[PDB]
Amino acid sequence: VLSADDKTNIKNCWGKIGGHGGEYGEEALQRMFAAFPTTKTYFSHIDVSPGSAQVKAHGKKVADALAKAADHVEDLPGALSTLSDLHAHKLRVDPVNFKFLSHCLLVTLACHHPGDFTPAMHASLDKFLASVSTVLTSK
Amino acid sequence: VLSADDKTNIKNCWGKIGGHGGEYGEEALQRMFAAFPTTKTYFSHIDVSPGSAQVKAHGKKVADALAKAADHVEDLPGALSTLSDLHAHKLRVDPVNFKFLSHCLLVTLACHHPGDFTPAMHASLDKFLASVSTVLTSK
Amino acid sequence: VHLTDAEKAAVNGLWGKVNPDDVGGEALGRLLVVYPWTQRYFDSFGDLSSASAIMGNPKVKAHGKKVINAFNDGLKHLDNLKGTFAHLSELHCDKLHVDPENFRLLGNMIVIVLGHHLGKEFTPCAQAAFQKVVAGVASALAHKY
Amino acid sequence: VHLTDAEKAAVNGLWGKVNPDDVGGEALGRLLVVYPWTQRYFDSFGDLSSASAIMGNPKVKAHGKKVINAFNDGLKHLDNLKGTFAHLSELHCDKLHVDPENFRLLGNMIVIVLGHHLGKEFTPCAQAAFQKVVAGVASALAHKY
Ligand code: HEM
Ligand code: HEM
Ligand code: HEM
Ligand code: HEM
Repeated sequence: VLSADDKTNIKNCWGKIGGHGGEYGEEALQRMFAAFPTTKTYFSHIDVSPGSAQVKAHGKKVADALAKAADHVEDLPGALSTLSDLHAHKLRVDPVNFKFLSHCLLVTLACHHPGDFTPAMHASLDKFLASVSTVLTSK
Repeated sequence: VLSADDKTNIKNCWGKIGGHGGEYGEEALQRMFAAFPTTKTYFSHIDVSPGSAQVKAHGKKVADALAKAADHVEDLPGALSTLSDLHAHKLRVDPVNFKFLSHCLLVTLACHHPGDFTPAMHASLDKFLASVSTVLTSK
Repeated sequence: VHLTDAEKAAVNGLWGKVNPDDVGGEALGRLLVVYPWTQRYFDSFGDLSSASAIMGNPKVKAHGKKVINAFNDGLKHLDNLKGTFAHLSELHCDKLHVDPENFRLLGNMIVIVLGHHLGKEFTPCAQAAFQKVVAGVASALAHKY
Repeated sequence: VHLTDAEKAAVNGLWGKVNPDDVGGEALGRLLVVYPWTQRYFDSFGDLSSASAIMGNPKVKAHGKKVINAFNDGLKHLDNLKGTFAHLSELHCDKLHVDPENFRLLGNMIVIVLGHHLGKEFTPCAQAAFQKVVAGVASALAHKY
């Protein structure tokens, strides 16, 4: 749904991550690969060991699509349709997996921003990554 | 997502249920109350015993919102927003419950229409009740 | 699993008049069509490009027989769903990495092929008896995660 | 549940420096805000109309202590999660009718309150150790359905 309160909560958050988005997205992935090793299966083609250079590159790419979405909050199918055919059509990623990455993304933000990561904020954020997950599995 | 194939698969189906929609929706409920008695909790205020008159009335009402949706396939938030505040806001129905009713609705159609209930059809139908479930829990 | 006496005779009686071989191939058949991410797990069955490709496919039918015979076990040994499925739970976890949600999904495919198959004999009473079994069979395959 | 030695000392060590009473009230606190259908189950805790109403609410804090002490049990008796939670699984099934998906949801709320609480000490290694426990604790409460 996303109220005006949700829309503006998001933009403050991505306003605050600034250029950490990259290293955050790395941490979120690194967090997913360990708490949910089932996911490692989707990345058989790259090195994935805790600290890593290909995990770093994919990391940045992820957080970019998060920056993109936050900008086009109101046109999420529009903004992310090219990542829909990638995941839903090409890779056939389980729809359960997006719940694991969204969670690890929240543990990352919550870790780095104790002041901002309030309940009210955290619901919008969850809700946001749910529609980013939705559109991602929309095909 | 719903392709043109999905849009037209739906309309044929609701074209074929005709005025059975009412007794179908009754059967689907009767099927839910037995296979998933956890649901009976949401209807503490009415008689619910297998054959029943208040289950019959609610039954018809359900299938009407299904007829309505099938008509406004392209504007589902629009067509069903008044059933959103009922379920999401007023009743606080678990989002898992809609998966149980949608299933029992499929067992009902599948039972009554062996000729039409093909794989290709059945995916569209599932997909359809998923967005009808989505919008229903959209708030 | 409860499974009362009239709830026990509904299962073994209605299972009486289904062809298990088709219930299995058709449930597996439908699952892949309605939930296409399930095809990734079965990468080894040739192409699965359309509704046809995934229904005449002899390998889908073949696998869905091995599925139904295990399900038949379920019925024979309803005392111990967990014991019966100990090995297979391990398999689907240590070597296939299948999210348990996928089990109740297939469970459901058997559920409605049965209804599609048996007509107006798949009464709400019958369904419920089958629900508890397919539900039981599902968490059986999950207890090793 | 695996829980290796370095995976065992991460849990009891980091649990060392959280206030359990607040982890419990805050996780329960957040759950209701982020997943409002969970409020229906707790109809008996007064009004829960806003983020404030559901955070100063003494009854939410009170319940979240009873939750954390059971979770503390989990840790003490990781040999037998199922035995420890036998009674409570029965309770949440026969008398509360809570869909098991709701367990992993709360599990998650503990997971991120821990991260919110402990800062840059909640390393991916630490998290994983806690994942397996909260996961273990979740299917513990489910084995009576
Ligand atoms: C919802 C958050 C997600 C976002 C924003 C996202 C975004 C992206 C981006 C930007 C790329 C690289 C674009 C390109 O090079 O074409 C990518 C690739 C990929 N994604 Fe994600 N994704 C998300 C979730 C997931 C999840 C949960 C998985 C499964 C674990 C996944 C699996 C993959 C795979 C396997 C690739 C290709 C790997 C490669 O670069 O060789 N994605 N995604
Ligand atoms: C997605 C399919 C569904 C549709 C199309 C639907 C539609 C409706 C309709 C038309 C009404 C009556 C309108 C009114 O009198 O205001 C209603 C009421 C209600 N619905 Fe549903 N609904 C659906 C799913 C569910 C589910 C899964 C539940 C939970 C088990 C549920 C719980 C209720 C309750 C408790 C009422 C009020 C009962 C009463 O009339 O006193 N609905 N819904
Ligand atoms: C509904 C309960 C299920 C039953 C009773 C069942 C049964 C079986 C059995 C008996 C085998 C081994 C075949 C043999 O011994 O030759 C097998 C293999 C396998 N199953 Fe399942 N299964 C179930 C659920 C699932 C689901 C939902 C999936 C989808 C992810 C799945 C994916 C696989 C795969 C990938 C294999 C091995 C691949 C192959 O044989 O080529 N299983 N299953
Ligand atoms: C995460 C695992 C959970 C644990 C460790 C846990 C713990 C407990 C305990 C120990 C009690 C009894 C309190 C006492 O003895 O005084 C209780 C009661 C209760 N729980 Fe849970 N619980 C869990 C999950 C859940 C969830 C997810 C829900 C949400 C539906 C829930 C809903 C309830 C309700 C409605 C009661 C009784 C109401 C009341 O005390 O007024 N539980 N829980």
